[PDB]
Amino acid sequence: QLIKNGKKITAFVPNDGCLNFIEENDEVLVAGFGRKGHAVGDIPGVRFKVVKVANVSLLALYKGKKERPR
Amino acid sequence: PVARSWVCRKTYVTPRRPFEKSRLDQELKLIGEYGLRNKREVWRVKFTLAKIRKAARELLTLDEKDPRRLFEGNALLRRLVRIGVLDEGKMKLDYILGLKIEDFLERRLQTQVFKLGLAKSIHHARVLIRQRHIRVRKQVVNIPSFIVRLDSQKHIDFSLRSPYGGGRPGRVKRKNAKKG
Amino acid sequence: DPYEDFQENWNTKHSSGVTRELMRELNGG
Amino acid sequence: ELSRVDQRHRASQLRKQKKEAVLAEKRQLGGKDGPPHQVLVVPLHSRISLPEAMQLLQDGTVHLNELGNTQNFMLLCPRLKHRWFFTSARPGDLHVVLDMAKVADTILFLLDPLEGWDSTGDYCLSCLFAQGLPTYTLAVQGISGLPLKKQIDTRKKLSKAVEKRFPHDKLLLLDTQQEAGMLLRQLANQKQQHLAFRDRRAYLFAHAVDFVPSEENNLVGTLKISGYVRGQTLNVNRLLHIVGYGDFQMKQIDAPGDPFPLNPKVLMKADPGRQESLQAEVIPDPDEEAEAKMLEKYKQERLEEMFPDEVDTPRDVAARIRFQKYRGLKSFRTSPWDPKENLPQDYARIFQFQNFTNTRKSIFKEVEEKEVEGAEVGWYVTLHVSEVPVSVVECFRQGTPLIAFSLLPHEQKMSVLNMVVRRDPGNTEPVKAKEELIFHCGFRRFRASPLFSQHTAADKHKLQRFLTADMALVATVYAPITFPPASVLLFKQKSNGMHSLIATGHLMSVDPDRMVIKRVVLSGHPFKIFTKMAVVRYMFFNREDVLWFKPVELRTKWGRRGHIKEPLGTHGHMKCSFDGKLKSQDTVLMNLYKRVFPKWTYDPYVPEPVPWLKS
RNA sequence: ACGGGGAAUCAGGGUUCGAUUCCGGAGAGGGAGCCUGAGAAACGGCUACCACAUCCAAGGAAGGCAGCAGGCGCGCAAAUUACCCACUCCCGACCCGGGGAGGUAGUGACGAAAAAUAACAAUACAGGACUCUUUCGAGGCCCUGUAAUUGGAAUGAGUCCACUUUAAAUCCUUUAACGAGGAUCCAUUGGAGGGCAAGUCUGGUGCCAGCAGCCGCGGUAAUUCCAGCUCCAAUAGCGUAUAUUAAAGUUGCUGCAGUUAAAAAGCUCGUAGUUGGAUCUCUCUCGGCCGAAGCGUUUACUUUGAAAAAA
Repeated sequence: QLIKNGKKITAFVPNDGCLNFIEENDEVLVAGFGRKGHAVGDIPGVRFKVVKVANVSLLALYKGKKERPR
Repeated sequence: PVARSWVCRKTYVTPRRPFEKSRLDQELKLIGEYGLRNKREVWRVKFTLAKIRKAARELLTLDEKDPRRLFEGNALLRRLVRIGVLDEGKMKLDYILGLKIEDFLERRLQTQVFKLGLAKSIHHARVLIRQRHIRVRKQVVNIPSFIVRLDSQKHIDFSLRSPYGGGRPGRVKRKNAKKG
Repeated sequence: DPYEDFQENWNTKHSSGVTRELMRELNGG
Repeated sequence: ELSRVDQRHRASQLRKQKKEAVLAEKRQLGGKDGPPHQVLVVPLHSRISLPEAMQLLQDGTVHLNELGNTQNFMLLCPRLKHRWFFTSARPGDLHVVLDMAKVADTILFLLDPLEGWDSTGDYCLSCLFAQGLPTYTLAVQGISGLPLKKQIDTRKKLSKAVEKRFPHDKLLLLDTQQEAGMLLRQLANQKQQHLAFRDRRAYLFAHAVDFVPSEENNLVGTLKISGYVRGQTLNVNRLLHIVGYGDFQMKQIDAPGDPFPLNPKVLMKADPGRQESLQAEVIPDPDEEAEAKMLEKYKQERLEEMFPDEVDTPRDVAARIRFQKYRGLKSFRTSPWDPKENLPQDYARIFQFQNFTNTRKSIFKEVEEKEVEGAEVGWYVTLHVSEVPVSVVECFRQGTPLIAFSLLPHEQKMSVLNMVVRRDPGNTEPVKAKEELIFHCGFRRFRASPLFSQHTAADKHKLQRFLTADMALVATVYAPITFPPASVLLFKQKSNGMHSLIATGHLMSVDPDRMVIKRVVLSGHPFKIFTKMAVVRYMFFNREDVLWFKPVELRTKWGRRGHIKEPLGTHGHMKCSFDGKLKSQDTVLMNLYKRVFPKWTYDPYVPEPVPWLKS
């Protein structure tokens, strides 16, 4: 649920084991998926993907460079 | 308001197609032949040639008795003779279009240190320039892509403070003399 | 043999790879 | 939107909407009326002695309220006209940190110039992040004590070695009080992180504890606890929980004069018997041998991460006797299950809800949307409690403070709490499904024996017999009811009473209706395969129990569904139809399921941990 | 949507951006009215009202950061409450005082320029090439390395006296002294099916987890997932998201299409618009023959001139 206008959004948590860095009510920077507001092939009606959770990067958590802050 | 100049300019263009064999091959042959570091040193000398071809290709539409073609076209050939890329008998404006990348890469200070015999390889010239062993007429030059002009080719030497020409030995020889 | 592996596997999942390998054999350097 | 002026107006309303809602909670803290600006200060690196820095920030007017060991004082500098309050603690000590950094408004970290933190400060840093961090600010002490060149590197050789804990923050150094004068302004104008737990309950901090016993032979009496009220309007007919010594009911509140006003005895409430709720948790009406355990716990754990529940089938006792109690589910998520078929006798000792969310929104509204006749916040109210033992008194003279906070209705009885944990990767030791662990569930402290479970949305939940390092698990235990949300910590004594932090997380819904299910997998082997039939050796041994477990569906390790068709051996063999053709590599196995209930090993007493060091 | 000078891209034509340091406009929370003065409807002036909001002893008093810093809020999104009038200039009675104009530092991978992370030599190879031997095999003749083989010679990065720089400092430039052998003083970011450079190698998983812009991959031999090795591309930089430009002759003036792929109005009349067939070969009143003054029906076109801010 977006901060700046209240709108709601389903975003895709990309790599494997990357839902396991997220809990509920967390603050998430979301990007586009790459097709400029259209869905990306396999996923139906999903136009966004998670970039950062809890002000740390997902590529930093997946590759183990950093720790999930609580 | 500030007293600063923001006038800058990029000195290279990247190709339109990134993964193209025999572009990759030809530039790797030009990297290995002339001791260059990365592709961007070929794309830089491709860019100054493309500026010289383009300005001559503009000057070839004006007629032979144009003012601008006679002035600015004689000043284009003068620089290309001066840096030693063209010769003197080929100063029509149509032997500009027969120039290549290798003519411009033979005039760097690196290949000239190799050509004069002050080095023994094209990678030995890069270090001998970069370690500050090479001077041009009085002045230590620290840059390998220093395009050597035609009059400054006869004065390239070994930098009177260096262990190679001057004589005071380096860091290593003096410590081994201390351990003697 | 790129000829046989192309003539067999031009229809399968490995078609693009065997066409790549066959052009590599034919063109050559 | 429509036409440039009803768009500029439409922005102005929503700008005014947001800009006024951010102000309705700013006056919760540190006004001129002044519930004092509590600032907890801890050093991370043990090179940093804490009396080095606190003397420098002492002087506006200093009021040294004396404590046991640490100097926990209050500050007034009226050139900016604010009332600060400074408490101080030590790294690694779980006792003196976690009890007053929970009611604090601000934490002030003191980092060393050289490194970021030692190993022991990283321990209490991990518990504070999971407890719920208030407003925090970095600080350093020895920057200008380095040479005039070697200080512009030392902030720069530090501030990237902090970001794997602290992603972005400036570092306010401490060398002077003119350096600290820029700290108290930065301390004053922050963004106030609102701890979501404390803004529904009325809490307090101990400034001076006084005691006189009713009788001396029974070693229990009545306390005169004094301190500011800092929560909501403190009702008199609510209960009172000291964070380390259980729950009880007080008998008298009274507001004396404020000993520390910003700019320089009446009894008002008494407890009746008609409104005061009764205190009962239940319904009244009805070395190398452990190393031998340790080496197998590096192995019996590892029989779970490669085999799900591969047990051995019983060769001696019959299969309708050893696995009598279980059952087979046709589909683990879409099966019917009566949630009250076999209630244990412990479930006749717990309390139920008609609808937990709708009774939460009615008890959430009354503290905020309804005004009660209790004492309002910001006051200085001392307090007479009824019956607390003498042991809480002299430990305050050692130096630890005692924190008491009010409770909501239905927060003193017993129910079945479900709580989400994630295993902290700082510990590497395995934990059984029914161990004894130290729980810190939202200002409480107790030992318990949980049931680890999986975190799904369906009604059934499969028991995980151990603790994994990546899946988020749910603990389930009998405990007193704490209304959500509540931050959870889990500890375990490794040796010498050192508490090893193993799991963090938050709270799910407290209810007994969560079905946690213990599985058992019966593995067999097919040894004569046919065209869509199979002869399965070793799964059973008798002939008769094959007709017992005939309706229980079968599965294989390669995804094939099947079922028992007939038996053919007088020994334990059977015929089983299948859907695909079985492979020679397969291992057909069936699943048996039953309900499971946790143990009642609740105790409100926790041993006080030692200073946590390394080994 | 502040406008221009301009900026990005670009064969030629074009398209899009231009809040932003120069010129011009406007405005100091929102409207309104004035005083003074050569000049203001002035806000680092005043008087009201509407909106916020500070002190108060409750009678009163004072406000306006879209100046420089700094704070909160907002948000994907942006630096120090630093030093100085020495420079460039401005104001004043003034060679003297003042200037958050401006300069100097700090933060700063916005972006642009140069550019290290090794060079060389002697051995040996079941390495290649050049002369001979039919061939075995004969050589400092030229090259190469999965030699963590040996060997000194060269050097910065750092550490650091001094000078120099500057208002005073820093930085760079110049020099002492120390400063390299796994020269551990280790280079990263994406990838290896095709588009598109580069492995149907090995282990794991088994339409799961996941990958994949697109096509597709994964159901027990996965060229594609998770990894190990190896290889590739750019390289102190490289991925991702979004805006935009080319690719797009997929907006078409150059330069598209309209039977069947999307598309010609049911037919005809008709005003505006747009477009329209041949044809036609410089002189009068004056000044010293050379200048005035007039033209001829009026224009479009083309060529020259002069005027077009600097950057």
